Amino acid sequence: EPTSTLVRVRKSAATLGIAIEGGANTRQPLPRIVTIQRGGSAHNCGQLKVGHVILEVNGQTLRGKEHKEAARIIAEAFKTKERDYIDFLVTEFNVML
Amino acid sequence: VPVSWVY
Repeated sequence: EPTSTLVRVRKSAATLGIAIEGGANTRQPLPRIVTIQRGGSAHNCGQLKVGHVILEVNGQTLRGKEHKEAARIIAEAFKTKERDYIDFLVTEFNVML
Repeated sequence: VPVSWVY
């Protein structure tokens, strides 16, 4: 029941470039975007915002993933040769799936 | 709350 948006980030630059806070076992239990690297893929996408909470990466829930593991999954999603994009399911609010 | 960059 959260209000969510599926944002596709194409790999238009050599970096993804998002700073994320939080993760499991913290008071921000899913990663929240706190800033965006100018000139990176997330910036070029335009649809990712500071304050966006990442519910899923390519359909995979981040619930229960501690910060370092969530960061690892997102890094792998950006590096993969499977596809030239990442789909982030995001929400502006504090309701989780 | 931890914070880090994913480049």
